[PDB]
Amino acid sequence: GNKRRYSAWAESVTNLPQVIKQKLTPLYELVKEVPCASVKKLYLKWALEE
Amino acid sequence: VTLMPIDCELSSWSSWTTCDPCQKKRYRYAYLLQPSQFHGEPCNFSDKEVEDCVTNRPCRSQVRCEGFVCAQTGRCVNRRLLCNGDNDCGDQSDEANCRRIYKKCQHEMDQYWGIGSLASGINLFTNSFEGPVLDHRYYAGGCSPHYILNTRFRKPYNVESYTPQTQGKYEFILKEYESYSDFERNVTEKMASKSGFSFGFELGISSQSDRGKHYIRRTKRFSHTKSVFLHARSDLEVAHYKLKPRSLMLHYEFLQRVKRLPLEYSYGEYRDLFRDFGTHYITEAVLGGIYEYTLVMNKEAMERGDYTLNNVHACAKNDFKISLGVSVGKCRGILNEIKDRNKRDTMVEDLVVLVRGGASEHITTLAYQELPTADLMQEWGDAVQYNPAIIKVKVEPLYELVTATDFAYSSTVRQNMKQALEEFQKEVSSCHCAPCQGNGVPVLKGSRCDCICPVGSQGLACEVSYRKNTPIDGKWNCWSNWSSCSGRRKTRQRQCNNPPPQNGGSPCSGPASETLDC
Amino acid sequence: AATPAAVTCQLSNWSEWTDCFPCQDKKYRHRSLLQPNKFGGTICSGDIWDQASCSSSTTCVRQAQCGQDFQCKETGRCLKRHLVCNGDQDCLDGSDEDDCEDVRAIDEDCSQYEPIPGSQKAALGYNILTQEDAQSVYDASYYGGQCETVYNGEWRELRYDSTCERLYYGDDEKYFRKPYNFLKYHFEALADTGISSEFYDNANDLLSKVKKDKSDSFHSQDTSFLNELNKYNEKKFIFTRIFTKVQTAHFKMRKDDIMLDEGMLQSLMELPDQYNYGMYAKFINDYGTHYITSGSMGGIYEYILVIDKAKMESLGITSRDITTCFHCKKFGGGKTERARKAMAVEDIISRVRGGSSGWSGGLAQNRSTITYRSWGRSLKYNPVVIDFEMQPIHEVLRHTSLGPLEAKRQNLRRALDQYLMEFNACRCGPCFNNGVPILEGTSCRCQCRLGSLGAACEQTQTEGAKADGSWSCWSSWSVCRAGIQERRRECDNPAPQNGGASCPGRKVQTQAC
Ligand SMILES: *[C@@H]1O[C@H](CO)[C@@H](O[C@@H]2O[C@H](CO)[C@@H](O)[C@H](O)[C@H]2NC(C)=O)[C@H](O)[C@H]1NC(C)=O
Repeated sequence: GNKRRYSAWAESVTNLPQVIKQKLTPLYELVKEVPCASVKKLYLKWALEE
Repeated sequence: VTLMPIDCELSSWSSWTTCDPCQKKRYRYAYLLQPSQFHGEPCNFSDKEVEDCVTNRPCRSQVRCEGFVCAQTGRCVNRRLLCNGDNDCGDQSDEANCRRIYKKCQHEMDQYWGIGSLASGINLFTNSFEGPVLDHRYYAGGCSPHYILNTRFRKPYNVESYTPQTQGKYEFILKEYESYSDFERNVTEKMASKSGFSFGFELGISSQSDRGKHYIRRTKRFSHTKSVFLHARSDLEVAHYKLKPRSLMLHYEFLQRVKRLPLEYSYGEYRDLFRDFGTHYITEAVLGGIYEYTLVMNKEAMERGDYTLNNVHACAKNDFKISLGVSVGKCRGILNEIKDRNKRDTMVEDLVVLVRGGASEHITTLAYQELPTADLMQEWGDAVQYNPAIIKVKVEPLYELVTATDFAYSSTVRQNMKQALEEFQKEVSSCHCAPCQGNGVPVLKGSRCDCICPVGSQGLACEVSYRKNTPIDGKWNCWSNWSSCSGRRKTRQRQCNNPPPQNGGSPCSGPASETLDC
Repeated sequence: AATPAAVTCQLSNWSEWTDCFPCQDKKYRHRSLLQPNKFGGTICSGDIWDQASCSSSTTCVRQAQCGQDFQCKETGRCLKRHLVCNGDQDCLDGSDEDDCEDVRAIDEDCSQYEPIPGSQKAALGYNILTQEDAQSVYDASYYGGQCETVYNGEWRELRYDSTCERLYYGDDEKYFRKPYNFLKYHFEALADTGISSEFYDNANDLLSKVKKDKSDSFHSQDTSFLNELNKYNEKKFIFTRIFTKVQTAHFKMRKDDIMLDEGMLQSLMELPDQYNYGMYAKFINDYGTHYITSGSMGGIYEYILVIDKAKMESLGITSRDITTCFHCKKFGGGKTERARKAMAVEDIISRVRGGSSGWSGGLAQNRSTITYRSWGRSLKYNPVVIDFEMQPIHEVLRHTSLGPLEAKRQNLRRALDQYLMEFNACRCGPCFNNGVPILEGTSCRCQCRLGSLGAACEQTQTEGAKADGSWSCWSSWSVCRAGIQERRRECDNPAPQNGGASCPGRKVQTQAC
């Protein structure tokens, strides 16, 4: 590809970047602020296993 | 005659249903037994019939609205959504007579580009948008800052996210193949013979015989085959849309049409509902554009050339001299010559191009037969941001919108929709049609069936082509009825277009037979 | 075939005047078209339909067509009263917006968005016999107080602010107000192209030569025979088809509470509940046999090129020569003949339906990246109805706000059934050489493709070519002696001239008594 096109793309990425590297945390760690939150957090752990 | 127009057939009526206690009406309907095709007569647009009734019984009042009632629409809206500075009714009732309107969204805010398309239901069996089912202009407050580049948007209440997850996949495959083969011979025969006698004795006798023969044969054969395959495709993705899972605000029109559905099951009304709004709505979609180019070239040349020659000579002279003299010269010949030359040149080309999303300028220039300039592909992909197609869709059936929050007898309506939808999938299938010729695909189009004729085919049945023979792909006939319960089963004869004829193409899809629990 | 003869257009006598319609003060009567002028000949100056002023001697008792609904003075449009003083003139009278003291009666702040351009053609009726737009069926300008808008995905339009150097897209026309009758108007940019190209070229050559010579001499005798044949055959065939279909809209017309055009509304109320063929015929002739309820908005281009060349050349010669010598005598004789025939025929049709006279002409002349791009740009501004579905004009009645109308609807159905087999193009005579018969009003044409000339396309610059048959008109219905009736039609108008296609449909038709 052209030097111009690559350059311009690499510029535009600064404004529409995507996630390319991530470190994950399990989703059940967010089960919070709800009735039976502590129980739902375990059932979501088990459901992720399933 | 080759073609024979087949007129629409539709069943005798159902019974009249019992009078609907809410609608104070009764209903009757018919099934499309046979779509019209090949310029057949179309049936009257009266597969539904309706009657009024005496109110043999009352019914439940329309579901209580705890909120404010929008005068014209009757949209039940929350009292916090009055004097809001927004129209939440589709009507000014909410804002009508407000002593003070507290503008929340004071800034300049755009709607998400094409977001209102996604509020349209789709007919999944056609994959085609229908009437609006969801109101994506209802904001219910909101006014969180959402930006794309420098442009800030106001998200609909219904939409969970609309986010510019940009991506692009190009794919280019070019395959060129050549073969030539050449064959010649040259072959020659010549024969010459002489025999003569000359003697003295007085007496004298002489004889001479002359023989010449030539034979020549030549043969030439040539074959040249030249084949080009060129498939190019661009998949561009520009935004990810997801609908909220819960508490959707329906469009007025869909709301009302639902409100008018009969409580007793009668297929005709749910059929009309699907024909207005379709069967499913879009929960999650990937928005972007497609470009796809596919060229096929076959160049086949053959030459055959033959030469045959025969030559024959005979002369005989016999002379007897003793005065006395007698002589005879006797000579004869035949020549034979044959030349035979046969040449054929055949070129078959087809191209198909396909584009979705973007501006008409770019769409059409990409629809020309030449592969595009990178510049015009840039311009097209720029313009797809603003007018994208829907590449990926995840859909839920429309009955999942029918919710007690909105409708009396919600469960009953829901179940009716399930039943109706199941019948609708049968009645709208393309399987019903008579087969096209010419490898045509019958597309059922309401009460009549259209053959989409391929590239290089023409006419109502695709019967016109200059290609003598081309592979015909197999097409299923309609799946059988449900087998009576001892287990449940269906079968498909793969018959409606025979897969084998004319160098028959692909066999039909699997399964040929489908079985289930009752 | 020699030219057919002109016929004079011929009409039946006037039907009697209808009794003077109390609300209208009009008498009506119709003729029926007994013969169009066909292959030239005197057109009728008489019209098929006539109307005259007449005082009825009786009041318009029916004038109270509506009660609680607001009825406009000029016109029977009856509006749901929230529309009165709603800020939008919902009838041509404008009386619904007249004397409105309460300005806050306005329904909504919608008017900044103008109606969808090109939405009006979806309103117009359609005449399947002539493929011509009629008068409006739908009210293309009616919103019902609603403010449904449509996102115009092509809204981008470059603007350059000289004072700033900013190069930007003007926001104008980002949305359009959707008229009430449109259920949907899905902007959706699609294109599909299809090309095929097939070349078949074959050339064959033969030569065959015989010599047969005998000499026998002492008195001298000498006999020679020659037979030679040469025969050349060449056939060259090129066919290429280009179909590029561009789409920008899908629109669908509401099946419920269709707000008829005011003119249609009036014209409809004027129809008698009793059958009167002339009245309904006039109605159909005005509003068209058919009205439309599905649409795509597009540009289309189609290119077809067919070239056939064939050359055949033959030489034959024979000689036999004979000799008797010793005085000398010589003889000979035989047969020789020579012929060449060649022909080439080529034609192209290039047609564009789409958004600019200049560029659609250019692209009809010249296919290229330049004409495709500039025509595509032009399709931004003047897209065209590229496909549509339609229903018989009478089926709207079921779907109107008015109610049953079932007397009118059945009358209109009968009238249509007649009209489609009175003004039918089949009744114009045989157009030869794949000419298309057209019946406009009381008069016929044959539209001739360029190979043909003359009133019937009958004379052709070449002497004979494959041209297809077409149906005669249906005969009259039989008497139905049983509960069943018959009708008969023959593929003889014209017969297939040179073994073109026999016309495909039914030869025989049958009907419930
Ligand atoms: C058959 O004979 C012809 C005539 O000699 C051959 O073609 C010639 O080949 C020579 C040498 O390659 C060339 O110089 C001539 O110009 C050719 N003349 C023509 C008319 O082709 C041919 O190659 C021979 N074929 C075989 C199979 O022997």
